[PDB]
Amino acid sequence: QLWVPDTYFLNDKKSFVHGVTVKNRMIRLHPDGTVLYGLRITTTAACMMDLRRYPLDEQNCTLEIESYGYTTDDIEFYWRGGDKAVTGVERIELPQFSIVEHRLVSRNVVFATGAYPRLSLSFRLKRNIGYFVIQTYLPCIMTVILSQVSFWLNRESVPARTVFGVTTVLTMTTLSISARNSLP
Amino acid sequence: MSFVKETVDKLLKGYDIRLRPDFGGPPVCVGMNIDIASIDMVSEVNMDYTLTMYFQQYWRDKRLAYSGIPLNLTLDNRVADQLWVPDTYFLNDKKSFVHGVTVKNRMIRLHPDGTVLYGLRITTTAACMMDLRRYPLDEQNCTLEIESYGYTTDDIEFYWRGGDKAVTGVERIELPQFSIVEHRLVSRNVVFATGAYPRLSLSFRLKRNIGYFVIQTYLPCIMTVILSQVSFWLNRESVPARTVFGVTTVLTMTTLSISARNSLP
Amino acid sequence: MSFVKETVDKLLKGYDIRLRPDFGGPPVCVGMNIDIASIDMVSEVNMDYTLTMYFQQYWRDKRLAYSGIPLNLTLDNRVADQLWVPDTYFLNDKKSFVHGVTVKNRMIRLHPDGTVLYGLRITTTAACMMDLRRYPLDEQNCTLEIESYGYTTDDIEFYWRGGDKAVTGVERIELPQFSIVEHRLVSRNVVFATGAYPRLSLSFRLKRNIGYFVIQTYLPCIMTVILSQVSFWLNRESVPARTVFGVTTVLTMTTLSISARNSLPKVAYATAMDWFIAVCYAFVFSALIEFATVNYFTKSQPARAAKIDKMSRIVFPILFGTFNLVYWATYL
Amino acid sequence: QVQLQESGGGLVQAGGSLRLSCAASGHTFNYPIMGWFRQAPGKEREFVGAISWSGGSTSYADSVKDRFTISRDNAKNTVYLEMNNLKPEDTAVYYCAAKGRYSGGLYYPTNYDYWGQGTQVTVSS
Amino acid sequence: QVQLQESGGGLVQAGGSLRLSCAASGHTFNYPIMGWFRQAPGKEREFVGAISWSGGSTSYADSVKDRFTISRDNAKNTVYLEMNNLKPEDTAVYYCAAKGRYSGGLYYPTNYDYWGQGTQVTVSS
Amino acid sequence: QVQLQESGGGLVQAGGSLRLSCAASGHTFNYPIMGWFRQAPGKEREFVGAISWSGGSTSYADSVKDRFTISRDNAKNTVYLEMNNLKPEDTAVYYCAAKGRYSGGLYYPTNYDYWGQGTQVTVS
Amino acid sequence: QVQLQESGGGLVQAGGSLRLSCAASGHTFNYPIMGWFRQAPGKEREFVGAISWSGGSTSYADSVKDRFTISRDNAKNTVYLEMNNLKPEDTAVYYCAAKGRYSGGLYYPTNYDYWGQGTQVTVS
Ligand SMILES: *[C@@H]1O[C@H](CO)[C@@H](O[C@@H]2O[C@H](CO)[C@@H](O[C@@H]3O[C@H](CO[C@H]4O[C@H](CO)[C@@H](O)[C@H](O[C@H]5O[C@H](CO)[C@@H](O)[C@H](O)[C@@H]5O[C@H]5O[C@H](CO)[C@@H](O)[C@H](O)[C@@H]5O)[C@@H]4O)[C@@H](O)[C@H](O[C@H]4O[C@H](CO)[C@@H](O)[C@H](O)[C@@H]4O)[C@@H]3O)[C@H](O)[C@H]2NC(C)=O)[C@H](O)[C@H]1NC(C)=O
Ligand SMILES: *[C@@H]1O[C@H](CO)[C@@H](O[C@@H]2O[C@H](CO)[C@@H](O[C@@H]3O[C@H](CO[C@H]4O[C@H](CO)[C@@H](O)[C@H](O[C@H]5O[C@H](CO)[C@@H](O)[C@H](O)[C@@H]5O[C@H]5O[C@H](CO)[C@@H](O)[C@H](O)[C@@H]5O)[C@@H]4O)[C@@H](O)[C@H](O[C@H]4O[C@H](CO)[C@@H](O)[C@H](O)[C@@H]4O)[C@@H]3O)[C@H](O)[C@H]2NC(C)=O)[C@H](O)[C@H]1NC(C)=O
Ligand SMILES: *[C@@H]1O[C@H](CO)[C@@H](O[C@@H]2O[C@H](CO)[C@@H](O[C@@H]3O[C@H](CO[C@H]4O[C@H](CO)[C@@H](O)[C@H](O[C@H]5O[C@H](CO)[C@@H](O)[C@H](O)[C@@H]5O[C@H]5O[C@H](CO)[C@@H](O)[C@H](O)[C@@H]5O)[C@@H]4O)[C@@H](O)[C@H](O[C@H]4O[C@H](CO)[C@@H](O)[C@H](O)[C@@H]4O)[C@@H]3O)[C@H](O)[C@H]2NC(C)=O)[C@H](O)[C@H]1NC(C)=O
Ligand SMILES: *[C@@H]1O[C@H](CO)[C@@H](O[C@@H]2O[C@H](CO)[C@@H](O[C@@H]3O[C@H](CO[C@H]4O[C@H](CO)[C@@H](O)[C@H](O[C@H]5O[C@H](CO)[C@@H](O)[C@H](O)[C@@H]5O[C@H]5O[C@H](CO)[C@@H](O)[C@H](O)[C@@H]5O)[C@@H]4O)[C@@H](O)[C@H](O[C@H]4O[C@H](CO)[C@@H](O)[C@H](O)[C@@H]4O)[C@@H]3O)[C@H](O)[C@H]2NC(C)=O)[C@H](O)[C@H]1NC(C)=O
Ligand SMILES: CC(=O)[C@H]1CC[C@H]2[C@@H]3CC[C@@H]4C[C@H](O)CC[C@]4(C)[C@H]3CC[C@]12C
Ligand SMILES: *[C@@H]1O[C@H](CO)[C@@H](O)[C@H](O)[C@H]1NC(C)=O
Ligand SMILES: *[C@@H]1O[C@H](CO)[C@@H](O)[C@H](O)[C@H]1NC(C)=O
Repeated sequence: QLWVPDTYFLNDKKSFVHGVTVKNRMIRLHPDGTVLYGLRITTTAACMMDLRRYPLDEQNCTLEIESYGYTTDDIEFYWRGGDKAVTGVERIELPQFSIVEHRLVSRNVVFATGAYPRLSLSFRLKRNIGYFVIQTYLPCIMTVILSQVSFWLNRESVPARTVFGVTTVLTMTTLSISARNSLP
Repeated sequence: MSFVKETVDKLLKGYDIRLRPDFGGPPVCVGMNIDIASIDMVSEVNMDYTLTMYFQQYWRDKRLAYSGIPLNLTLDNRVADQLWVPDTYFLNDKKSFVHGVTVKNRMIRLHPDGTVLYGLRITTTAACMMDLRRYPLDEQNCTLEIESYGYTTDDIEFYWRGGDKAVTGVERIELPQFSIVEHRLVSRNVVFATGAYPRLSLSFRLKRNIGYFVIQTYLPCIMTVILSQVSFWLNRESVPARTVFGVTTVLTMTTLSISARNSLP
Repeated sequence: MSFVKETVDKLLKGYDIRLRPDFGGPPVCVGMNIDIASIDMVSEVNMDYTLTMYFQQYWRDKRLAYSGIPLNLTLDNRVADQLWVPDTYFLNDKKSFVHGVTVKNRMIRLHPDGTVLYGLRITTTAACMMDLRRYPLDEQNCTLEIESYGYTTDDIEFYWRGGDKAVTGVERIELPQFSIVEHRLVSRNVVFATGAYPRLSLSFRLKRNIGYFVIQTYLPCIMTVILSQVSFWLNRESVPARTVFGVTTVLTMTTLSISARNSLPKVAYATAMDWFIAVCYAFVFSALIEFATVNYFTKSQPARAAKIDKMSRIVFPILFGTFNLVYWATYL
Repeated sequence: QVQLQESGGGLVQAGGSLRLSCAASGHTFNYPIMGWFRQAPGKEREFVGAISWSGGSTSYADSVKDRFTISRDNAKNTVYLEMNNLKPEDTAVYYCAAKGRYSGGLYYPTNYDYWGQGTQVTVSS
Repeated sequence: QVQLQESGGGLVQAGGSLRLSCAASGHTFNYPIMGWFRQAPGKEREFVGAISWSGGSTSYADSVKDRFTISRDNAKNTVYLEMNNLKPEDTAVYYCAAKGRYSGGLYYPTNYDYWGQGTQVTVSS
Repeated sequence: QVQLQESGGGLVQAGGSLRLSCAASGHTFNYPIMGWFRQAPGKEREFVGAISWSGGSTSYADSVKDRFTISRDNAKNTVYLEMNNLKPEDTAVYYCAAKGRYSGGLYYPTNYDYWGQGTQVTVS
Repeated sequence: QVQLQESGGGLVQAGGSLRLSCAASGHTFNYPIMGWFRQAPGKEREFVGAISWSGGSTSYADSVKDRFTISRDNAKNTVYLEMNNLKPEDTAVYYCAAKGRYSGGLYYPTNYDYWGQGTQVTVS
């Protein structure tokens, strides 16, 4: 029964506002007429990835905040507290990544329907290599070393040295395939 | 029945759901009481667990006091929508819901005192960060953090109704891979930028059983090592035979290390 | 129609959905009646089963009595929202819903008596803890526990309307892997801290068919054992040949024990299948150790080595055969 | 379509036993449930019992309950009806019927799409 | 069904110790939770404690708390009750009970489906 | 439980540098976030900065910003605080604290469950 | 950041052809869309056309449509602008711009974060 800004997340795929036990939204009013409108939200947002340097890569995932209908003539956005407007980057715990830095930005973007306000939250995710040295690099490195054992057998052991050759060649393709299966 | 209906209408007449009990005055003591039905799942890959429980809340709203009647009034679940209820949420939940079949699973029991008993049947999947360093001889500490969303300690206070006896059903939990060694209840006040809020923490300690892994990892590994050592009991002239033993055992060891790592985060 | 509309309005006028029938007085007898449509799924991994049913409830609300009309009134489903209905839920459900297409699948039929018939079409996925010790020659007991959420025995009572004939459709159930050997209805009162509540328990006993597993586990295992025993019929001098038979059969046995264990939950006990595969592992590893030994004595004790082969060709299949006869009999 | 044919009906003395058979052919899979009905000369068609496609689950009438057993053998596309401790009340023409997968209640004859020319069972006291 | 049998009850002197055993047979899986109740001659049935199917989680009465321990060994289908620093207040017939998976609260005797003929424990001061 | 022990505090001259260390033992995983607080003789407890379990993300007070850096080495269960271009305003007892995974805001001392007996830093 | 540099601008006679190039360096992935703008001496900035990161999809202004083609070669981090059947109306300083992934409409110059010092094209 109040007016709230029509704020949405430009690059979200699926988001919701938590409902248990009650809808997770807070209103705090002040005699001034100032409103504090809190929401607990989970978004899954798009993060296009440059996997060229994978798995020694890092990515820039963002959350673009904008108003849907109201232009800059009707709404303006600002990060309340500037650089201190976002908290909890320190709480983030990911098995495969770590947040090296974050950035807040304020812009006005221009569509055909008019100019709208935008705020961009950004993270930089540095990938840890631990998972891949175990599941890709060591298997590859040891499959190479295994192939080189055939050099220490006399040339007359034809069948033995073909086993070393064939098996190591086939187990290398299956690594290149299985490693490529966990990616886009 | 008509008299009771009239009294209920009088209680509702002028009741503002927007205002808590003692709106300007002292905080509302809310008593929490949990009966665990089951833990349905524990995902190491998503680092969460799925819990099912009866979540009961007790508070006093003087606006719901009735002198005439001598018994406690159980009303239809739909009364919740026209009463004030605490804005209690689960801090570390990923996805939760309140069961709806056949009717929304919520109970209201009133007392002439003005005391309210608000029961909900909830299933939460809550985050449980896991320290897999000692896996699979590890154990984990999964929690359910209960807090109010908007109301600070100036407006709401929490307490485990019955202290250590406030949670039931830990004994009912049946997990294929784990077992609940102990549980703990805690009461705290946490400080955010928006103010200080009340929190209650339910905790479990999950000890992993090794049975699954001795069958699917350890025996294969142990027997693949023993298999490699058979080549020692062949004369050195059997070059091709002893390379088969070497190569196959080496390759089947990498595929175990990969396939074992595939069921984890 | 206008007269009927007026009577319905009069019935609604002053009706409080918050109050049950005989609010202060005796409890409301509610009759349950189930017609099972199907069991769509049974997950051993999640230890649940998905059921689809017509859930009918019968009670008497005197506030819905009408004298003038001589016939039972079927009203549109939307009347439920303006009547009192029992707060009946399924204790052991994980996720349930009431079908919505084309309209919400709920039926109200009224009688001049004041008796209400409230039908719902529901699909539940309910928990079914499984004892996989005797798997896949096991059987399970899956239940559907029906109880009232808020109202105690002082306010609600349950009974199976028609006793043993209260549930229908067990005969309709068609599962690829199971078959319903029997079912049972029970009525109890359970005691919580908040009071004593009424409960009704529907039970099934699911006997698993072995067809799927003889094709995907037992024959592969049995034939991988027989394959290992071919190496006994090669001269001991064919060292590389007999190591291929040994290694391949040993490795294809671990991958069966792993792949068979992948379709089950991560239970900490050993299944009747796990023992069968374990024993098969013994016969295949022994077939290799035998060859390894025979090769180790092929010059030391060539007489003995040749005798071991000739005995193994008969001991192994006989023992494996008699083991099967004992195994199947123990679990049948 | 489906074709049902019965056999095993004859004269039996009271307290005796008898086994009726019903062999099915054609689209037996589209009509999984099988039912047994009996028709006395004077009375109306009575439900005896019915059996599932899996053969596990059954259902019997109260009168017939505990004295009759219905079994299945999908290997031979045949359902059997063993009637033990027979009474003169059981005297009737016993019919064999097949019901569609979604045909409603077992008790009602209307729902069954295919029937077989019944076999006579007579019980002398 | 389930059958429960107890043992280990006898005469003990105050401050002493004693171990009660309860061996179970039959469908032990359908009744996973086990409970201990005691009945003094004059008093009503008292809840002592209870244990889970996994054996990890337990629950004890306040009076009995810190002086008794309940343990499980599913290998032998047996639950144990070790009672240390015994008081004359503990004198009673100790019963062993099994509860259904969905039977409601542990504290209430009504919910338990199967019991065992109790064993006497007497504590002389 | 967790036990925190500090070291590296001492006398330093203005514009100087110093490295404080904080070694942790016990259930370090249940209290992932680490914080630094300082207590001057007259003033109230001040927030210095804090670091994540991964060690990547940090947060510093404005006064201390650009002159101090917090680092982690989970190999040794130790967090470090390097203080460069030290001022006499920095003189205080520097404390090391550990925060629960779900404990609310970093700035507030109440939330931290475990602390270590602080080390003195004096700047002349 | 991104750095854009152009080349290929010069004097051409009417009806002639010319190929402009724009070489990019730095975080080219964070600014996938590339645009071409031209600035006549008197007139305001005009949109010429733009191209996608994949290089498949393009968009051109009506005036420039059917006489110009924009192409990409991510192998060399370069976008090309081939201008055929040139008119004296086309005379201007041609600029090369890069736009953020979520920067709104192509037509508007405001949205583009990085530009390159333009190259002159004159048509007699
Ligand atoms: C997929 O699988 C499903 C089932 O698994 C198949 O469904 C079946 O499809 C067939 C057609 O292919 C359906 O049959 C036809 O049924 C209609 C229904 O008619 C009703 O209304 C009329 C008019 O009021 C009544 O006369 C009918 O009552 C008679 O039939 C019902 C049984 O259908 C019976 O219970 C009654 O006692 C009465 O008996 C008559 O039928 C029996 C059957 O044994 C016979 O012995 C007796 O002498 C009577 O004739 C009924 O209430 C009907 O109109 C159709 O009639 C047409 O065909 C017949 C010949 O077959 C002609 O004689 C007639 O003139 C018509 O041309 C059919 O009987 C069947 O119901 C249906 N079953 C279900 C359960 O849905 C699908 O076809 C399959 N699809 C594919 C692609 O494989
Ligand atoms: C799947 O697995 C579940 C379990 O996990 C099985 O469920 C069980 O199913 C059986 C039936 O097969 C149920 O038993 C029957 O229960 C009814 C209802 O009992 C309640 O209501 C009646 C009133 O209607 C009360 O009288 C009962 O109170 C007695 O029993 C309770 C405990 O049940 C006890 O605490 C009370 O003191 C009281 O005592 C008497 O019983 C005890 C034994 O329990 C006895 O020692 C004493 O001397 C007294 O007689 C109770 O509140 C009950 O009416 C039935 O009785 C009838 O059968 C028995 C024989 O079995 C006859 O002796 C008796 O005279 C009656 O004819 C049954 O006991 C059981 O409750 C149920 N359990 C749960 C938790 O749901 C499924 O069957 C399994 N399904 C499959 C397919 O395997
Ligand atoms: C899973 O993992 C989680 C963490 O990830 C564990 O959670 C922790 O669980 C423990 C219990 O096992 C909790 O400890 C208890 O906390 C309560 C509440 O504390 C608050 O309220 C009280 C008011 O009653 C305040 O006094 C407290 O403030 C004091 O303590 C805080 C720290 O808790 C401290 O920072 C303050 O300065 C203040 O000081 C006192 O404590 C310090 C030591 O910290 C001491 O040096 C000083 O002299 C003061 O005594 C706070 O706001 C508290 O009441 C309990 O106290 C009782 O038990 C302790 C023993 O543990 C006794 O010493 C004491 O006398 C009391 O009898 C406990 O401290 C902890 O808060 C909680 N943390 C979080 C973030 O969840 C789970 O336990 C784990 N579960 C499993 C199964 O593994
Ligand atoms: C992840 O990836 C995303 C994108 O994929 C990155 O996002 C970018 O982040 C940078 C900062 O890191 C942003 O730049 C800063 O932009 C802000 C906001 O700019 C707008 O508002 C201000 C006022 O608040 C206006 O002054 C701006 O107007 C200028 O810029 C526009 C657009 O370029 C232009 O049309 C105007 O003519 C005007 O031009 C000026 O800048 C250009 C830049 O090349 C320059 O050539 C020209 O001479 C003018 O100076 C605009 O409307 C702005 O306030 C910031 O300025 C401050 O820093 C700069 C230096 O960087 C100082 O020069 C200046 O004095 C200020 O101190 C920045 O320019 C960028 O917009 C943003 N882009 C998008 C699409 O989001 C993330 O950073 C990445 N994150 C991680 C962690 O990897
Ligand atoms: C003495 C003999 O006939 C040798 C030939 C093969 C050998 C076995 C090979 C596999 C195992 C290797 C391990 O190093 C020791 C035990 C095992 C089981 C060996 C024991 C001794 C054996 C049986
Ligand atoms: C109503 O609830 C109270 C708890 O506050 C309880 O003491 C009382 O006995 C209950 N009344 C009835 C009618 O049982
Ligand atoms: C109304 O339903 C009852 C059964 O509930 C039935 O016996 C009765 O005949 C019905 N009324 C009419 C008029 O058919």
